[PDB]
Amino acid sequence: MLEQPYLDLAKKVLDEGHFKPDRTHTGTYSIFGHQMRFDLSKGFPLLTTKKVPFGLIKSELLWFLHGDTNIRFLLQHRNHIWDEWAFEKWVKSDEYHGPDMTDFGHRSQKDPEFAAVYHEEMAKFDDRVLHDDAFAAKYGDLGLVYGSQWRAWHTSKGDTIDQLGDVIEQIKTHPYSRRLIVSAWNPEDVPTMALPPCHTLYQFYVNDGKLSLQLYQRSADIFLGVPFAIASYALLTHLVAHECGLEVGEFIHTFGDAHLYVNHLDQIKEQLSRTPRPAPTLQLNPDKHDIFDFDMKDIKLLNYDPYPAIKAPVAV
Amino acid sequence: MLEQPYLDLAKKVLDEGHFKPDRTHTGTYSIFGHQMRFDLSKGFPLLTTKKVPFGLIKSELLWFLHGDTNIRFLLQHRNHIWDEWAFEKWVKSDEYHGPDMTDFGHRSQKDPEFAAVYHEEMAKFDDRVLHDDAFAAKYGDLGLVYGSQWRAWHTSKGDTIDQLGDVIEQIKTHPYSRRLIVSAWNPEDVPTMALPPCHTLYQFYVNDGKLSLQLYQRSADIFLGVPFAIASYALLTHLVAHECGLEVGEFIHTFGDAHLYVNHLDQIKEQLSRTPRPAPTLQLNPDKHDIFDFDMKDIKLLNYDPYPAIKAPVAV
Ligand SMILES: C#CCN(Cc1ccc2[nH]c(N)nc(=O)c2c1)c1ccc(C(=O)N[C@@H](CCC(=O)O)C(=O)O)cc1
Ligand SMILES: C#CCN(Cc1ccc2[nH]c(N)nc(=O)c2c1)c1ccc(C(=O)N[C@@H](CCC(=O)O)C(=O)O)cc1
Ligand SMILES: O=c1ccn([C@H]2C[C@H](O)[C@@H](COP(=O)(O)O)O2)c(=O)[nH]1
Ligand SMILES: O=c1ccn([C@H]2C[C@H](O)[C@@H](COP(=O)(O)O)O2)c(=O)[nH]1
Repeated sequence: MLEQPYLDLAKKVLDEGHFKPDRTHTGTYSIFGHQMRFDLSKGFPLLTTKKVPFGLIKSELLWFLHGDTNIRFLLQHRNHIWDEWAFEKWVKSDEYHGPDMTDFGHRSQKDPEFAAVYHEEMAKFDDRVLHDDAFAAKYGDLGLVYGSQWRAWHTSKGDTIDQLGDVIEQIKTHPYSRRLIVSAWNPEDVPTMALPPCHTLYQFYVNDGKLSLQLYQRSADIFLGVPFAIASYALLTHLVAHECGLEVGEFIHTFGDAHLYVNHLDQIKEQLSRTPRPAPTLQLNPDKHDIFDFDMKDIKLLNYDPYPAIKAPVAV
Repeated sequence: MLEQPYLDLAKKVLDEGHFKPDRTHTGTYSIFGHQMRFDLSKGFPLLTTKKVPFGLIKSELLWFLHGDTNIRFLLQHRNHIWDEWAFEKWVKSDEYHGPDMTDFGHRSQKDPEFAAVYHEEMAKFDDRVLHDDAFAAKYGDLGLVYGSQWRAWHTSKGDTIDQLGDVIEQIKTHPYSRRLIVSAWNPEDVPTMALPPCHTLYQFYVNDGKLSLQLYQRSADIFLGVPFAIASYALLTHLVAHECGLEVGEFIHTFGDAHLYVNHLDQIKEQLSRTPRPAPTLQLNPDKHDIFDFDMKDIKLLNYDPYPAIKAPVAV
């Protein structure tokens, strides 16, 4: 079955995994260096052993593809995956005249009442981002995020490079190119970034009329993070190809620090007790050809039968 | 035996390898996505089935480690690995008042007499770089090369970042860090680079008191290029550790386009007929502790018994 690599990945970390503390003071079992292979021509690799919100992946990907960096887009799509990053900025700023919110995300876990207040403030913040246009341009723009790194890389001359754009055009004009690379890592920016990109860089490739992509992930939360990444990128490879009049090849995921947080250990064996069922089929609108124009409705996922969703705590 | 991965790598490309043309119009057999593992604690991975010039690796690595970008250093070390890049610049410039040199590197293969003239001009150029100090600052500086990317990344504010330096310091102060990354890929520079870096990025890692490095190579010449890279980086991992008071872990090589040029096919089966013998031991001077100060004599390779060197044509 397609998704097997992920199960084999988890199962392996449990075994060869060596304990190793991390930033968020939770414990984690690690394996450095691992690469897995998914043949995107046998089915979409959206896990069936545990319900994963494809709707989220979808909207988040488009966001990036528009070179967009403001929250508003995701909010106008029910996506809150990036709230904390914007909300945090909002709390450490002059205007935030509310209750205590320092370390909100971590305190929420052992809330004195904090949960209800944080969850409510978030509504207040989100809403105004959504409505107060000036407020949005002030606290909804995260600034440096995958979209602006892929589509608006700021040069040393005050200009912007549309990496992804060109990579696409290049693929069309020189498909056998060895330098079809989009880079999310900027030596100057990470030194002061909240969360330096995890999906560090990816490389395109063509051969026998098929397109392939290799993502280099420096750090991954096997249980929580890794499933989303697979879908996110596996999709990109589908979209890009359609736009190139190319067949679909393989999604290759290379890892730096693949890890499994201790608090996750019980939920993961749980997943390993499940037997994966046939993998869903992705369907892309055949009329629209410029991916940058694809809208939420232009991507369909046929036959996604999955096991109930397994919950687990997030460690910041 | 240690070096086995490389043999297994070659053997594999020969098998699963799909024909694919490239820039230099030579044919090549490819495999996209491959990762190999070398446990740097069992021996130095300097191939024994074919004589590889460690002396060259050594000097070339130091060069980089000094954040140096001029040829002079390598010349003052018998290294000519980067001559063509500087020589080319010299030929397309106003001062080069000599014979025909356009496409020199490719014409050399089927020389009308070209070989002797090119080889002699190179002496003239090299010599003056070596001596005429002004000439050196003009044609010996390649400018953007691994050293200036590792040690002098130019920011959008006219400053320079010493990526590698910091990564080292970081390793010392936060060994369990997931962002120990040095990047050779700059979105602005490659668009006009002679040869965008092949050794794109690498990541450091620490655990159980051992240091590990994963190199992400976008494109590799299995026969000619890949052997050098192994040694080059496997060394760096040794040097960095010594400087960190760390044990040596593993060298992990991840590939984008691993390839074997057609003109190489005969020489490679030849190598596969050989049985590798025990791998050499690296010995680092125990007195010197700041790698940036290591000099050619501070690195020793004990017991390097190798099979005679296999020659093969270079395709630019
Ligand atoms: C793209 C991308 C990856 N990302 C980005 C991302 C960024 C920082 C991280 N930080 C940590 N500690 N672990 C992560 O998994 C992680 C992931 C994700 C972002 C949000 C959710 C999330 O909120 N999870 C859902 C549950 C989803 C599921 O597992 O079914 C939730 O609402 O609880 C998942 C992945
Ligand atoms: C670090 C690094 C990689 N590099 C850099 C590098 C840069 C561009 C390339 N371009 C192509 N076409 N193939 C390559 O192998 C290659 C390698 C190398 C640079 C020079 C030699 C070289 O001149 N070879 C020796 C023979 C060495 C041997 O194989 O034993 C010679 O003098 O013939 C080898 C590796
Ligand atoms: O697809 C993704 C994206 C991000 N993250 C995670 C990786 C780490 O768990 C955490 C960041 O910790 P650092 O790597 O920055 O140390 O965010 C994932 O798990 N999966
Ligand atoms: O260790 C190294 C460094 C560079 N190159 C090669 C890779 C390609 O053979 C050639 C560059 O072609 P492109 O990837 O740029 O297309 O230089 C290697 O083979 N090995």
